[PDB]
Amino acid sequence: FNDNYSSTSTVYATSNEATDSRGSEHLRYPYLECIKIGMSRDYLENCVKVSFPTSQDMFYDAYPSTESDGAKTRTKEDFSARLLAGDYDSLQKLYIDFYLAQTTFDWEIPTRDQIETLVNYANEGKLSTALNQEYITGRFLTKENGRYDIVNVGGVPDNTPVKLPAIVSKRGLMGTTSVVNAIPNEIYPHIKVYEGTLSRLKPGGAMIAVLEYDVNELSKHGYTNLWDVQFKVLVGVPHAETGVIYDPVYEETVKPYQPLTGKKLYNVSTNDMHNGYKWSNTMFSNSNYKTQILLTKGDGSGVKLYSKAYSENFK
Amino acid sequence: FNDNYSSTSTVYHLRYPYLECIKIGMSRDYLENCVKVSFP
Amino acid sequence: SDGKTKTPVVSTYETFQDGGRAKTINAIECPTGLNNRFAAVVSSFSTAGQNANFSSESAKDSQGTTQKDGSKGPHALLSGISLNWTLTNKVWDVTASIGIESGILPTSGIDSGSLLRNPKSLSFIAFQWCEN
Amino acid sequence: SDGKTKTPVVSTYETFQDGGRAKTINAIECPTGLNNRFAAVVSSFSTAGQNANFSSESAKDSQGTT
Repeated sequence: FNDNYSSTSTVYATSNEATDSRGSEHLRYPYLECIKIGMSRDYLENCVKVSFPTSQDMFYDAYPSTESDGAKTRTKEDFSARLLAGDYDSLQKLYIDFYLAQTTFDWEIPTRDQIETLVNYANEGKLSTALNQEYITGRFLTKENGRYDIVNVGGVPDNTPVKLPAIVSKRGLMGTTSVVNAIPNEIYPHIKVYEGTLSRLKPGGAMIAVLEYDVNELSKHGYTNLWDVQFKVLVGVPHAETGVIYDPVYEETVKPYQPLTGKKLYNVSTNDMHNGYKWSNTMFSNSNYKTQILLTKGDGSGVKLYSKAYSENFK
Repeated sequence: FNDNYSSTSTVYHLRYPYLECIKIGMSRDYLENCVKVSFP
Repeated sequence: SDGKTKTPVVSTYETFQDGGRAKTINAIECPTGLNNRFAAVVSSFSTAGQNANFSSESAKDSQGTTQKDGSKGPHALLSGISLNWTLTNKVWDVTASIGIESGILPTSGIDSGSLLRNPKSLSFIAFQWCEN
Repeated sequence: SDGKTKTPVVSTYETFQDGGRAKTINAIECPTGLNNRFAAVVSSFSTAGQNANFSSESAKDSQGTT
């Protein structure tokens, strides 16, 4: 058997956990608890949008007690251990998929867009107390389309332990799309532009380039079918921290037609000819604008692979 | 195997508040107000 | 074979008789100067414990795992099988143990705790040969 | 046997040694014109992984899963 082998189990599966809970069942649930750990009544709408602090024993009231007949070993200690060990899958399967408390069902790891909201809510005192402090700075576990990432709030050192202070409602907690507080991990592939009388990024016409990607690092980021691709070009001021042009003044999708050695190559030809020239009429309307190229799967999925935000003539 | 061998295993009210609303006379046609207004 | 003298391996289809008692198989008579060898290998098995009859090569009867109340349930999940054999005075004494999920078997009996001891739900092939 | 020329099958009792390393067994020398064959079949096992000693034909030590 190879390393992709995986099996079902008795510890993170069903049939073990029974209809029981080590917490108190009452008629003021869960709002009494939300206020009791400091959530303001002005923002009680978030009581069902974000869980109790994973740092406190109350969070684990939802599960059958670890001593009762048939219960899984689930405690705030076992949670933190798996967290710092990097066993994020066991957290999803043992705890997250079976929280199901606070009358909310779509508990998930927060997205990058959701941590951004959590930082704003924490600073504005709209959360529980322990989380109003927690989401100010630190390294936080995020999850976008089944993929784990660590986002940084406040520029903390890279060796700060990963924090997952609370899980959030997948749809109930509204994310913020602007990148301000939670700074992500964008991937930049090593690529060569062949230039010469070929690649061209100068005002007055269409932008064309011909890059070249390496196969071994495409397979590391989930790109083994080297024709299941699509390209995006962005025009605007890139983000000062990550370098991506998240809200470009001009966005354009194009499809490639290339087919060499231990690497494979891909073209790119903007449609700036035989239509509005406006790519160059906006790319070169402001000296701080830059042009960036992004690679996705054919339907826009996959690990987003970014080129540098170039100046004129790929500088 | 000796007798110390052991393995994992697979094995070892609810009508609130809508029941109360009907009991003090709220009609089922307008039970949506049961959570909008408190008991008398 | 590689400087050692050997006899041809001969094969028998074996099951334990009900009652969970060890299986007695007679050792082959070895030529002068050679010693007995034995090996048991897994053919068919389930977690049925005593609720089975595998003595037919053509079909297998499996009635499920013994529950704590003595009734016959479904086949519990499996964790290990041990085949043990000892030669004592011209007789190979064969013992077996099937490891299944705990918390299903009764507290006492042939099938107890997490073990099906010398179960009928097992067919093994017995090979014998002689070597120096 | 059925048009194929064969040598008698010969047997050894084998278990893996510590380290999770593959087990090396030297191939028998085949006569001129024949090539080596091999087959491994299951005798005893548990889910202990490295926490076991099955090297005795008469008993099996199984200390559970890591």
